[PDB]
Formats: sequence, C-alpha cells, structure tokens
Amino acid sequence: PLNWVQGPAIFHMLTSPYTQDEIINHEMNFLKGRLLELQEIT
Amino acid sequence: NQLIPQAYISNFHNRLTNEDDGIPIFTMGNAVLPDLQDQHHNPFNILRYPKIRDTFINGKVVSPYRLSGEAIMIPITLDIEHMGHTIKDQFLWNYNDDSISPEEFASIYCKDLDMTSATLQTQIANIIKEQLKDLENIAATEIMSDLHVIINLTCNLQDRFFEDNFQWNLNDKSLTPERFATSIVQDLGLTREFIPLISQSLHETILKIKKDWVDGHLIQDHVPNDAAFGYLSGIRSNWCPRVEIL
Amino acid sequence: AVFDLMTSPFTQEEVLIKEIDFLKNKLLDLQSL
Amino acid sequence: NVFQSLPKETARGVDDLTRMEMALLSGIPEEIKWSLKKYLTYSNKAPYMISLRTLPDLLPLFKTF
Repeated sequence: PLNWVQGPAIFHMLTSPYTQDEIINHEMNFLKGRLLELQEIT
Repeated sequence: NQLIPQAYISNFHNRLTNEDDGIPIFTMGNAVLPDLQDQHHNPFNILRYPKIRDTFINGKVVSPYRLSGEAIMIPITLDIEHMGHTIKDQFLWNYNDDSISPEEFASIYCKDLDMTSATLQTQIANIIKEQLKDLENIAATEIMSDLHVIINLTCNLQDRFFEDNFQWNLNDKSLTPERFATSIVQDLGLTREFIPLISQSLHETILKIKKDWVDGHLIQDHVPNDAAFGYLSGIRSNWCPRVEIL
Repeated sequence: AVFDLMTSPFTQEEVLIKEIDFLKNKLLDLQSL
Repeated sequence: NVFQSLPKETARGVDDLTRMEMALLSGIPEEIKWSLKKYLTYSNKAPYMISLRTLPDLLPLFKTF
C-alpha cells in the first residue's frame, strides 16, 4: 500500500555547533514554530 | 530547462496496431532512425524522422509497472481472439520455475497491449495453466540410447515460412536448440524475431519426439535418412534451411 | 525545517497525528527544563 | 501534448526513503555515509517513520555494519 505523504519538518539548522546549549533555544522556537502551524490543521 | 524527461512515453500499442510494422501480435539521409546519424545537438532534428514524431504525437504517458535445479522448458502457445483483433504469439515456460504466476504474466502481458480487460488475464492464464498441466511430465524425460532422429521444422511468421531438415540427436544435451536457432539467423541474416520463434517451435518438436518415446514407447531408431557421407555408410546431407516466401 | 516526499502505510493526517504525539512530548520535555 | 500530463510526484526521480535504502544496498560507501547520516537524522527527529514494526526489512541492513 503506497501513500505519497509529505515528510515531517526536520529541524536542520545552518550553523552546526557541537554543544547542546546553543541548540535548545532555536529548537524551542522550532517547536513553537511547528506545533502552532500543526494545531490549526486540527 | 529544454530537457526531455527520461520516461512517460509508451507508444507501443499504437505500433502494435500500426498495420505497417510487421507485428504478429495484433491484427485489427535515407535512414528511418538516426541511430547512425548525429543531429548537431538540436532535438528538433529528430522530428524530421517519421517514426519518431509519430511517437511524440500519438504517444501516451505510462505509469511504471512494479513487482530449482534444472529448468523444464515448455513452449506455450497463446491464441485468443479478442474484439476483432487476436492475440497470437509463442513463448517457452520454465515449468520448474514458479517465481511469476501466469496471472501475473497475463496482467503484465495485457498492460503492454494496453488492453487491461481483466478477463483476458484470466483467459490467458487459464490456457497457460491448461498447457502447463497438460505437458507437466512430457518435457521432463530422460532419453538415452541415441535416438538420432531426423527433424523437419517449419516456422510461421507473417507469410515468411522458414523450413529446414537436419539430423538431431536428442541424447546429448550439448547443443542448445536456442543456440541452434541463433546459428541459422546469424548465417541467413534474418531479424532478431526468429531467435525465439525457431527455438519455441523446436522445443515443441522435441517434446513430440519425447512424446512418442514416453507415450507409445515407439523407439523406431531405424536409419535416419542421410546422403551416404557421415554416420551410415551407404556409398561413401539431408537438406539445408530456407526461408520460403509463400 | 526540511520536508520530504516518501511512502508510508499511514496517510497524511496520521503522520500529522504522529507529529502531534511526538512534538507534544518534546514540548513538555523542553519547557520543563 | 504528451509532455504536459507528467505525474508530479515522480518527476524528481525516486523518493528519499528508497534513495537511502538503495544507498546502503549498493556498495557505494559515501552513499552509505549519506544514507546513514540521513538515517541517524531521521532516528533522532522521527522514530515513528523508521520503526522496525513499520519497516521489517531494516534490521539486517544495519546488522552488516
């Protein structure tokens, strides 16, 4: 059974650091930036 | 931009029913193709050939179809008339192989015909399941003792009937009949469509000499006819192949 | 924020439902810390 | 007239999941490098997509590494 579906939004950030603390602020804005666009579909 | 896609053209059923291409499947410079001529890298130059803009105008867009120790080769004839036009071909079948069902082949076969009627797929495979079951133990023989029979062979392809006579030993399996079919077409200069049809009409001839050995058990290995040069020393061959245009 | 085209046994809404179930846990995990 | 009815979902080649699957299946180590980088990206970001329950023939493809 084939279903050509759109893939999920993967948070791929341009500058790539290695410590985690420089990622969470952009990822929390990503979670606000993705779930709010996903809540209106429901 | 300005690039042709790699797919989405299957103008084959129109050439199956074009009535100038010598296809026996359906009934109802000076080159034709630039496979030896360059075009100076302008794709409009391929539109000057009549069999190519025929495929650009009358073409279609397809979706791609998506899908044992000794082979037993059984030639399977398929003769089905279907709304005026018929279906006439011949193909061997590996009876030892069951990787593809005959219903899967018939759904494959009626897609390139652009029929997909879903009752041809039953009727083709029911004939295939008939002819496999009728010949399931007649092509699996174990013939010894140097039968060395003569074979007259005929092949029917669009009023271009091929005919030969040769002595065949169906005891040594050194000569493949498909390889024997290729050596005639290489030397006579025939097209590639006689590579299956001579081999498919020889395996049926083989299982007929296999038949009389296992059904009635008639040996009849009594002087295969020669011209007193090789095997039987009479005074110290039979014929030569030909493609007769009747 | 990169999307994709792929084949799945789920339809588009169930992937969005599975996105709802995955992002809400990550929202609760990240806002708590 | 035949070049306007092209299917839009397959006008880009094969999809990325098969493109990662055929990469590990081929012996191309940079395509193996690329697809493993995509598989680890998809493992951290969307584990429901590449679950072993959804894809059963994914377990021997990692066992050979």
